[PDB]
Amino acid sequence: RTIVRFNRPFLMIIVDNFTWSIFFMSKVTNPKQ
Amino acid sequence: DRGLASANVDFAFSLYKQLVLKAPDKNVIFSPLSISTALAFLSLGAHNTTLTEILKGLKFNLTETSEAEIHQSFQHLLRTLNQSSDELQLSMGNAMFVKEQLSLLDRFTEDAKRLYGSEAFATDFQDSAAAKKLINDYVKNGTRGKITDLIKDLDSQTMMVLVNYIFFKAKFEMPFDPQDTHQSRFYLSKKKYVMVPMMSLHHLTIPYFRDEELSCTVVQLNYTGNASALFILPDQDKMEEVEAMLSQETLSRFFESLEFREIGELYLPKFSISRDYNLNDILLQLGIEEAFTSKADLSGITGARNLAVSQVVHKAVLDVFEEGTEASAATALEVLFQ
Ligand SMILES: COc1cccc2c1C(=O)c1c(O)c3c(c(O)c1C2=O)C[C@@](O)(C(=O)CO)C[C@@H]3O[C@H]1C[C@H](N)[C@H](O)[C@H](C)O1
Repeated sequence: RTIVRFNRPFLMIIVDNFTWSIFFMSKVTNPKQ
Repeated sequence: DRGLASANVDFAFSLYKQLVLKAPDKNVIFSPLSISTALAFLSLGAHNTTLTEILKGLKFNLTETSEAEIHQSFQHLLRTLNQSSDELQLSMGNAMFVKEQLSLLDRFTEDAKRLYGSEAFATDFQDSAAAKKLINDYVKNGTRGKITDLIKDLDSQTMMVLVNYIFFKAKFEMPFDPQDTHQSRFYLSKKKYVMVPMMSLHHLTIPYFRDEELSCTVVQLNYTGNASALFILPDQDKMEEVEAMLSQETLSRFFESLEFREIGELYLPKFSISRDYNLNDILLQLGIEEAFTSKADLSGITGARNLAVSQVVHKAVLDVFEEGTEASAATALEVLFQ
């Protein structure tokens, strides 16, 4: 019954699970093209 | 090396905060690893204050690891990361583009190849158009076409350019079904909203954490192949407040606090964003100063203090879609004579 709705600004961090490297970090404040 | 992991994350959050200062309401996308690696590559040639300012700016403690161990750590990390499967694609490369007649120390070119995988390409920078094509082509090849114009302007007196690129392409463990993608509101602010393509998944168990004290929700979406995406969703009007709490310590708390929880619905925009940056102001603010002035000591490159950094540029792209994610970035350090 829990809902998670990315309909407002959010962060996204892309990581390597073994080395804990942050490949990319992103803030999405406006996804529209 | 746990030291390298920690320094790289501390640097990532420090960089992030300064990128946001530039334009605190703009999309941000960058690869901290690409920038860390490029600057560690530069430091292979640096001595004295120029060297300690770079390594300190990168958030290493020289008291706990030597220069030699920092470079060995990057070598090890570069070898561990470069990966390819029908599951996941991950490429990182380093190169130097150097004026043909410039005499480089053998120790530098040996080290650069052995530790950072870097070739040396002879480049006629006085033919600016040809030199930009050579560098941009290298990056386009390395990023499988995703970044093609890293270098826009290039001083015809340039002596060398150090380049790093990263390429990433992965499939979600639990991919979204395109039939469940529908245009939905995205709230740029409480009062401003646009319609975007919104992907959805129903009834999924994923790692989850509600941070009441920071007013944010955290979820992890795995990729096939041992990468993953951590998503942080501030409550409305709380993004600035969450950004003020970011740090290696908070990220650790996030990961450790994650628990598997059944989720009824997850909605996530399908999107593609790009940013490019000049990093000179940020590096200067982060304490990397002497490399930009006539006090620069890059004498590990040539055998004299005859080079200084002129321009640091970064470009990065992020594509998120039902099947997975593609992301690429590159960093170039442009060097003039002195
Ligand atoms: C200073 O901490 C970090 C700093 C930067 C990056 C990182 C981390 C970090 O701590 C971290 C992790 O702890 C974990 C992972 C990780 O990528 C990072 C970083 O990247 C990957 C992981 O979630 C998976 O393998 C999922 O597939 C395992 C692990 O999570 C831990 C805690 C979870 N609650 C659960 O117990 C999981 C199995 O182990």
